[PDB]
Amino acid sequence: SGFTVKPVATVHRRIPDLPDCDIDKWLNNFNVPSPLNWERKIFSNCNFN
Amino acid sequence: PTNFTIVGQEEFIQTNSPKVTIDCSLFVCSNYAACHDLLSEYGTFCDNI
Ligand SMILES: *[C@@H]1O[C@H](CO)[C@@H](O)[C@H](O)[C@H]1NC(C)=O
Repeated sequence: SGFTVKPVATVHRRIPDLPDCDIDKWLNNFNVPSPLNWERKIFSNCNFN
Repeated sequence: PTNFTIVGQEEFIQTNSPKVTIDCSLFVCSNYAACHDLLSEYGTFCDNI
């Protein structure tokens, strides 16, 4: 019987997709608004972790 | 005839042929186990070949 060497590791690569919205960049902004001037931002069609 | 000569002719005759060996398992169900379990039903074609 012909033996076959088992694979040692696994390499996965996937084509990217819709760009990231960079929630951390907006959360780390230096212009902190007041509780009276609370800032609202909308986010859609993104991919966040 | 009054004058002659000697001519030569070549011919080839085949005697042997390349010996080909085929592995049934490595061709049909190389490494996977479910494939072998399903092929175990056809338990006569490989031995005949
Ligand atoms: C036969 O032919 C050869 C080659 O052409 C020549 O050398 C020879 O003299 C010839 N023989 C005769 C008897 O004519």
